[PDB]
Amino acid sequence: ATFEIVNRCSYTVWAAASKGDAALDAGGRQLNSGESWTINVEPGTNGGKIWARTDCYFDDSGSGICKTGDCGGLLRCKRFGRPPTTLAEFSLNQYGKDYIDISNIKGFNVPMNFSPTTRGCRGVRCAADIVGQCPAKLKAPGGGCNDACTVFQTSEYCCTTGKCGPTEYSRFFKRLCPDAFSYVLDKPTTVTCPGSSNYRVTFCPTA
Ligand SMILES: O=C1O[C@H]([C@@H](O)CO)C(O)=C1O
Ligand SMILES: O=C1O[C@H]([C@@H](O)CO)C(O)=C1O
Ligand SMILES: O=C1O[C@H]([C@@H](O)CO)C(O)=C1O
Ligand SMILES: O=C1O[C@H]([C@@H](O)CO)C(O)=C1O
Ligand SMILES: O=C1O[C@H]([C@@H](O)CO)C(O)=C1O
Ligand code: NA
Ligand code: NA
Ligand code: NA
Ligand code: NA
Ligand code: NA
Ligand code: NA
Ligand code: NA
Ligand code: NA
Repeated sequence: ATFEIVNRCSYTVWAAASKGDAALDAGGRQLNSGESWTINVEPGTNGGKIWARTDCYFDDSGSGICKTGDCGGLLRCKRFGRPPTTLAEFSLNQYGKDYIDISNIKGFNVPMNFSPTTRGCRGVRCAADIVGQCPAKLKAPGGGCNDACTVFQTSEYCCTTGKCGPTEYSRFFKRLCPDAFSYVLDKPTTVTCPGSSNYRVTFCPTA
């Protein structure tokens, strides 16, 4: 599957793509404002994520740090990124269908649109100004708006028992972005697409 990753932000981002225990395609790349990076994701990839990272520094070996979404210090990510991260999530070729969503379960750093470029389903979007509106106790100094699980590490926020409800904090993310997961047991906002669809992830879509 083809994913075109487009940075419409005014600022540089470092895109990342992983399934948790491996890179997808090269795993990461710099995108200056306006740049597009096209990757290939293997069919059948389960549990893939794409995200942006902000305020990164890398040396010539591709090691360094980002203020949001750092993945073990690597330019090419192999693992998931440090919150806060707005997440484009996908599982491809699962019994004939693809499943896409946007999540704020790991917080929010950059606004996002995640849409198919082929026919048969609709896209999803979280483009509200979550960072500017973020509750004081969730604000990350690095940039971004942390989820409550990251901040407080409770069973209720992290839904560790598989028993949890919405919270004051999850409802904030839900109010600003109804079409994204706000907590682990949120009513799903997953979209079912035809198997082997292709996609575009746009950072800062309203920019
Ligand atoms: O880091 C980058 O890589 C590409 C190009 O320079 C070679 O792939 C690009 O446009 C970036 O900002
Ligand atoms: O116009 C500009 O381009 C770069 C950056 O935004 C590219 O992403 C920068 O720092 C500017 O002031
Ligand atoms: O893969 C996972 O992603 C979400 C969350 O961590 C980010 O949305 C979750 O609950 C998983 O088990
Ligand atoms: O495995 C996942 O779990 C959550 C959600 O679907 C249920 O918590 C999510 O965002 C994932 O990628
Ligand atoms: O039937 C198919 O659709 C996709 C692609 O063509 C996008 O539509 C693909 O890889 C197929 O085999
Ligand atoms: Na891949
Ligand atoms: Na295939
Ligand atoms: Na992101
Ligand atoms: Na990183
Ligand atoms: Na507030
Ligand atoms: Na199909
Ligand atoms: Na298909
Ligand atoms: Na936007």
